[PDB]
Amino acid sequence: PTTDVIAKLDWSIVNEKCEPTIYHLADCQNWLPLNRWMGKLTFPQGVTSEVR
Amino acid sequence: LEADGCPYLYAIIHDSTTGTISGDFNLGVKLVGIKDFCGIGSNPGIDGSRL
Amino acid sequence: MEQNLFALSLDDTSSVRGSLLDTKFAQTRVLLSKAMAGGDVLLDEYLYDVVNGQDFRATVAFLRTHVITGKIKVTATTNISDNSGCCLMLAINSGVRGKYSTDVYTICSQDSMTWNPGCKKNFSFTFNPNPCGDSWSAEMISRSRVRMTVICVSGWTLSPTTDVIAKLDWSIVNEKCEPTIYHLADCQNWLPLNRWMGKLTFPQGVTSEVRRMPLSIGGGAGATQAFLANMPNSWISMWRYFRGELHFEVTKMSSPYIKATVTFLIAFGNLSDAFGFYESFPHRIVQFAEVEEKCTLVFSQQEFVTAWSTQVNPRTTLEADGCPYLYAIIHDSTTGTISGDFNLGVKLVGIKDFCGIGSNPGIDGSRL
Amino acid sequence: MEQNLFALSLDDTSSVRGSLLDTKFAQTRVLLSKAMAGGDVLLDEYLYDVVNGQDFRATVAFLRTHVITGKIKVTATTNISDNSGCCLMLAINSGVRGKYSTDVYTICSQDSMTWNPGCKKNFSFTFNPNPCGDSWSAEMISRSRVRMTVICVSGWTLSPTTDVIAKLDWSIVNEKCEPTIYHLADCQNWLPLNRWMGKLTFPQGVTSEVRRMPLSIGGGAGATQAFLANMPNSWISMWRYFRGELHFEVTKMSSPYIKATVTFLIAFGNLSDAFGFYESFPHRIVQFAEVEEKCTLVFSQQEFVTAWSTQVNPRTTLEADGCPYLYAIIHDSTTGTISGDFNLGVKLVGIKDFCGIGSNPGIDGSRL
Repeated sequence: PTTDVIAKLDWSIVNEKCEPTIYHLADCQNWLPLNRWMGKLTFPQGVTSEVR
Repeated sequence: LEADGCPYLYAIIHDSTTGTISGDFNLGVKLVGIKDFCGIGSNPGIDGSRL
Repeated sequence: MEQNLFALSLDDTSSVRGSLLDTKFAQTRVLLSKAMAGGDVLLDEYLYDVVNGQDFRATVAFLRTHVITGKIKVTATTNISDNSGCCLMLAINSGVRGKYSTDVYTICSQDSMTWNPGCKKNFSFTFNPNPCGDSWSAEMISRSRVRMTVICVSGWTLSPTTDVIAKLDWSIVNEKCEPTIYHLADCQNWLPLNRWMGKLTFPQGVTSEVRRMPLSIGGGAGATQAFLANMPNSWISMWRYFRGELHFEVTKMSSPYIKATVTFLIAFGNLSDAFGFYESFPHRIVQFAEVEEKCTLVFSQQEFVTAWSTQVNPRTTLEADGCPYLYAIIHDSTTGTISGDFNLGVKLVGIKDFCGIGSNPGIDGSRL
Repeated sequence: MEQNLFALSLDDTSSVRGSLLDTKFAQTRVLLSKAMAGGDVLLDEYLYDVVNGQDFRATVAFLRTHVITGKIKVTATTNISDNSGCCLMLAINSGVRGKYSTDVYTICSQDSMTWNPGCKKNFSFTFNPNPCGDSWSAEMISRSRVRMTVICVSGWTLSPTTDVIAKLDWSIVNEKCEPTIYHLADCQNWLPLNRWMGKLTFPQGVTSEVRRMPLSIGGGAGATQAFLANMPNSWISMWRYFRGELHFEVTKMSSPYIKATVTFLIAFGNLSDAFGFYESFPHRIVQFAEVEEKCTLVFSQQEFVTAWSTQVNPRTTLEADGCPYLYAIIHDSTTGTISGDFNLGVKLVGIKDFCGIGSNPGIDGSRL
């Protein structure tokens, strides 16, 4: 951009139930959340076979 | 990569990266979660990261 | 254990069928130069040479299946920033003869997609490579010399940073191959044409820009001391006079940034430029959004009193020419933040409720 | 026209399926020498290297389909005049270790077809290359090193004029892949083995030919100062004593021209050759027709009083060996117009109503 920018965050309290996310050692689980960053993929501008 | 029998997730450019302005086509992949997860065995561990 | 080998299902003459993955048979890589011009062959090869050096799921099924009742879908996944745009046209023609013309006019007839990468992310279209039957094969199109041609009808309005690629994905869908056969009935319900009425350039500025395209379409389009010919345009010139509901398909070829509003109307040649009352005539306004690229003008039977001639003598001036024209007039002005002309492509798709009168001896020439 | 490309059917994870034409994925060309011997590797390659340099309908589908729920059918279209005959055995094993044995004994376990070209025009058989699951893939079997082996267990009884070829046609049928898993339950309903009881040569002539094969099967088969091992034969030797209905599968390996009638019976080692009253025992006669090549002896629970030991000490003589044998006795005489022995291959397919007693410490050796 031409100048510096600002991001305004607005912290509130909504009225949803706080549900816990607890990991445990059961071998079969229905949903194991991870939020694992598989990676940032850069592809340069051009014509070549880009594979990641 | 020649002798590694676990699966990868490929991300392949189907055509070409384009634009009127210069800059790379960045793209962020994030494994959110595993559904119907099934974990087998008991890892002694390895010590390192990439494959 | 043993079995009788004669009675196995090895003489399976099924067509190719399944999902779009299992019917894909080739991918093709077209290179669009950073600085490409209009009337510029990007790709031009035989449709069977597409499949050379390929290893997709239906590649071997495609080559070896004796009959295929399905159409060929081709999809083109090319894109560019809204800032820019161009107009590509992929097009399939049943054959060739030496040293051929690759002007958009010549090609478009028969089976073609036209799209602007600037607006449309991808573009797909189905077609039948045997135009007079329900079926075809790989061996038919190799020996028949069916010819696929990609052409750039309008250059990049703003050039990209680097070269570009268009990936074509040739598949076989499961629609019935219906034939398109022209015949000499005087009254026909739908006479398709895909006649390139012409590319309309309007420069950026303030002036009264008016463009006439004559509806005496027959007898081809011009060249040097020469003229070009489609089949369907040569076919309509079989008759002397004709009429019908005309279905044009006007397309944007510039980028979304070059903006302009265009009135279309039927009217006669005598009307000058700097005649300021074009909206007295019945007309149709055409503004394009950023995303929209394609718009269909229809002109009913109430726009034409009588039939008009398919060909006219080349030396008739606009002053004494009693066939109708299709005017395309800039309603305001051609504008944009970036330099580049407002290109616009008109294509007579077909004539509905076609009525062909008489029997043309012929004229020999093109424009009026 | 445009379409949303994310929502197309390009993530089709279907198995390979269709007719036998559209599921064929490779053909293999085995050369059988004019003068080939018994115990002679004809082909021996990895099952994935079969598909290298191939271009059939399902070749690309086979390689790229992540999961395949169907079995692999292989059919072998080899033939020869009734005059001659041999015995080929194609066989699939889940892996290898350096400098391996290719004796028929070692191989047959797991998944195999055995046929005599002289009698059977062609021979087909299905199998699952992942023996402990419902599914597999091309990538599984390439990296797992699944190994296909064709072996000639008995040479040509009369040599052909020229060299021969066996064409194998590898397909994917649509049967469910059922797993074959061995486990340590003492009572089991069906314990498959595919244990090569041995090749029985009987020379042409008049003499009392008797061949004993011991049913103390465990602890492998012999070599030099060494012994060979299948898995299933090593598995049954986990137990000390065992019993059950034994299901043998006796096969002709010579030509139809060498004719002989064979009595099979259970009995103990003490019985000498030139003891002329073998048909006092309960027995089963086996004459083969020209076309028949395969016959299944079953020996019920009434043939055995108690269980018997899986292994016996190697130095026990026939005089003091209280486990049962399977005798194979020539009922008349081995005959034919052409010279050549009457070969005959016995293969313990499996034990029904298997009952395994105790816990074998082990013995170390093979034959009894």
